[PDB]
Amino acid sequence: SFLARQLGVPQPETLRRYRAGEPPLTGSLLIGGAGRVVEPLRAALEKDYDLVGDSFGGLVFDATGITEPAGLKGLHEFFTPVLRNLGRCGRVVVVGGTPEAAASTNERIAQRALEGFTRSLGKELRRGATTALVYLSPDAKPAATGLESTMRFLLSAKSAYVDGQVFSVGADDSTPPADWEKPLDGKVAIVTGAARGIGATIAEVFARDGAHVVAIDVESAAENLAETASKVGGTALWLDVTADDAVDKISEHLRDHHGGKADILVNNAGITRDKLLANMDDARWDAVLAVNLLAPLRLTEGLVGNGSIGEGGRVIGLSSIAGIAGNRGQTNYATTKAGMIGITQALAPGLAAKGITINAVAPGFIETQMTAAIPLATREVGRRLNSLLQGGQPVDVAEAIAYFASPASNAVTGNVIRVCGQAMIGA
Amino acid sequence: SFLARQLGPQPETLRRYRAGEPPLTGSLLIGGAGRVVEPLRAALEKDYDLVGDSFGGLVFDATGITEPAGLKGLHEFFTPVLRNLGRCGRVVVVGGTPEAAASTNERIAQRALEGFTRSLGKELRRGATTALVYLSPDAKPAATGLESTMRFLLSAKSAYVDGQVFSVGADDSTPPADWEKPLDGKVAIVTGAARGIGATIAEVFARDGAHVVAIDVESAAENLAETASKVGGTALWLDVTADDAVDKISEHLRDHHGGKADILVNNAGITRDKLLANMDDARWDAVLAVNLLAPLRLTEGLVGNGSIGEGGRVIGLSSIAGIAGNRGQTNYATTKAGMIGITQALAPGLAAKGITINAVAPGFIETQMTAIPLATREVGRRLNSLLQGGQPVDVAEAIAYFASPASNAVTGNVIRVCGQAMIGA
Ligand SMILES: NC(=O)c1ccc[n+]([C@@H]2O[C@H](COP(=O)([O-])OP(=O)(O)OC[C@H]3O[C@@H](n4cnc5c(N)ncnc54)[C@H](O)[C@@H]3O)[C@@H](O)[C@H]2O)c1
Ligand SMILES: NC(=O)c1ccc[n+]([C@@H]2O[C@H](COP(=O)([O-])OP(=O)(O)OC[C@H]3O[C@@H](n4cnc5c(N)ncnc54)[C@H](O)[C@@H]3O)[C@@H](O)[C@H]2O)c1
Repeated sequence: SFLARQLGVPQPETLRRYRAGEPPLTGSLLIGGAGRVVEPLRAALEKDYDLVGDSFGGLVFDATGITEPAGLKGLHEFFTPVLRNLGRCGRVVVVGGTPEAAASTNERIAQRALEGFTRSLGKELRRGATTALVYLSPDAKPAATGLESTMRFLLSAKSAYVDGQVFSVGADDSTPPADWEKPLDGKVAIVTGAARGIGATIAEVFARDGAHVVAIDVESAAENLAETASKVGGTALWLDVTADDAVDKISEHLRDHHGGKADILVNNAGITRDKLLANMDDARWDAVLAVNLLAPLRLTEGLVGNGSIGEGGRVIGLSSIAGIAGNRGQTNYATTKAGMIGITQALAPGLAAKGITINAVAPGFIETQMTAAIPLATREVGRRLNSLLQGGQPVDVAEAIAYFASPASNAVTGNVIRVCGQAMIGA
Repeated sequence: SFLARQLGPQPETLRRYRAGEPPLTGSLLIGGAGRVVEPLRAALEKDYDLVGDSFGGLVFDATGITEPAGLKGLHEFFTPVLRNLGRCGRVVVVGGTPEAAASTNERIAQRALEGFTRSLGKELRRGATTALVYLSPDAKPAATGLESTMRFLLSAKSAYVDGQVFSVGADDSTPPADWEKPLDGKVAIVTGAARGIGATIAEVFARDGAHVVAIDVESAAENLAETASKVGGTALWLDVTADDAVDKISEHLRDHHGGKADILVNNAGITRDKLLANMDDARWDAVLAVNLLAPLRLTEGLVGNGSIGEGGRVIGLSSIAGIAGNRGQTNYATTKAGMIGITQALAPGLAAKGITINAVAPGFIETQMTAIPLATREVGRRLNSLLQGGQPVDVAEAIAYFASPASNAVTGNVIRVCGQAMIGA
């Protein structure tokens, strides 16, 4: 952090990321509040976590009990005497009931208001700690199995760069994977743009979690793609995702390798022909659309509609912060990455009725060749302009994607999660 | 200072409203394809120079784009003409409500537009601004309910609203007698109006025809009197958090305005910043009570006893902090997300009743609160596309737009007045 003097900014925390064998949080877990979540959750986490009843690993507050704005006082009552004790890379999650679904307008106002609390708290925490808000459907049964994959993602090292975000967990029940630490056991994952970078690390994490990976890139990058296939022990596929025949060239690979079925599609491939719109030609427009928006919609509609992905399937699309907040010289790119959010939102109901979920991850600043291609000052500021005072890592994005891919994450669809470390920029 | 230099800023002096001056710096060019271009050309022919010099405004009808391949339309219209956009020009893309699209393709493409407008917002020079307006595909072809939004955007009134998303329903609209005296004959209750923003909300309302009930607390007596005097309104002392609050306002409306008021403004707000780990009951409770409990109490109360009925308008004051959070403001932002909460929650019910409810989230606004040290003041001032802080008028204008009798199809809305501040969710 070489400009910490210039921008009056703290040294960053070394963010704790996932290691097999290590406990999920580094302290004890406090589950307070009142409502229909405190007891179930206390119950679901007894064994894997360290429930009070030193230093707090986690702080979960149950806001579902708060049915009017006057109840909000509780956030205060619970949080104030404990923040003093939140350990390194601690985890604070408020859980509320879906505001549009609330039993009163009064209730709805209190639950909506929660975001202001969580995102503000995100900005006060220290030494690597992060906040999250999670809404749960009031039609969720009292055990709330559908909430588990989400709580377990946040209440761990994996959500290391997920900060100040809002998760929406629907009403369906869920079944734990056989092994929370091998959640994608015997799953078939297609990962486009897997030669290098984020796509590659998706593959790695997927494979670490138990999945068989189909690593797609173009022939130009086969070598790095061979290197990825090897390392996850998956299979390569040389393919332009924009080609008429692409959907067919994937189903056939599935037919020769995987009984013709897949469980997970990750639309990760992308390109960035940047330029100001005043100076934008047709070719720099079209390419970006083709790769970035036209293809993922087609691979999604294609593979589902040809039966390659069916019940229990998962589709995670790679959005971007530019897609939400906009970015100078990226009217093409930000249109595609906004469209990506379109696909997630537009397709979710139809796919829901097919037992398929779809979500998007919007990465923030991530160390990659591409951030490495930005002028160093502009680059360094960018790297530092977030609650967590540093740039993300490709693992941090893959994690978010692997939380979505989870078989227990079935109650979570239509979600867009930023992996930005609570970057200051946004809509 | 080095980083200043290294990074590359030339703030345009922003053009604001002035009785008499054209609403644009040049001709309006309305293009694209779909259900909005023809009606808009006809609605706007009188007061605007349509392109049958340089571009005062550009409006692109995107409602005709039904698939992502069609997005390229945006590029074919804007690329060629952008170079000719003037000082404080306006760019507006009109689309169909994505959730209400006739296909998922359409939904994708239409949702995608915000990427475009927010980004373009960030490219425009000379203090020009971009906006996205979504129109219910259920609006009649006439598109009467859109006009008030098009006039507010396509004017200097909207000088500090940039990069925003406006969402317009299906309902038909009647235009005011006089677009320049929009609130003529209206009675507005503006709370927190002794100083700054509220005080300015009272002026703008006067300028537009309203009889203003300027409200404040006892301590503020002196500055209230000045407001009420300046705007030809009448003054009311009360603390909005009093149990008799609704009753006292109601007593006033009988004595002075036939029991009726048309618009309620929950402007009254206060801070009390403290890190949450040093937050006490008083600092929590005071803010909650003034900023969230009160505004609701007033609205529900004032609709519920009939003081504000059919044609009514409640505009509430959010804040970017309630959108993006902010250090030392768990209490404050809880309440201003609360305000959005009030807005989104009371909207269906208030619609069924003939009342629209909307919110405004100011950015950084030159005011007496903003007593913030130079270090911080300087960067919040400059961290938006317009490269400067905003004036109270810029906010009150936005509020006046909502408040128009012609803004009936506009409800549910939260609009930031931030000159597209970088900070958000
Ligand atoms: N900071 C970041 O690097 C960052 C931040 C936000 C979002 N993203 C997004 O995340 C995704 C991965 O990030 P990245 O920077 O590694 O992207 P990238 O530009 O490096 O592209 C990823 C891979 O996809 C491949 N690809 C391009 N066109 C293809 C096509 N026609 N068919 C098959 N493969 C194709 C490329 O060869 C490349 O190896 C991208 O969609 C990007 O837009 C990245
Ligand atoms: N000033 C900004 O840059 C900005 C930014 C974000 C949000 N806002 C919001 O806009 C509003 C206006 O604030 P401002 O910046 O002009 O500062 P301000 O405090 O001067 O204006 C608030 C007014 O409300 C009055 N007030 C306070 N409590 C009251 C009560 N109990 N009953 C009646 N009146 C009461 C005060 O007397 C004052 O006149 C606030 O709600 C604020 O949260 C302003």
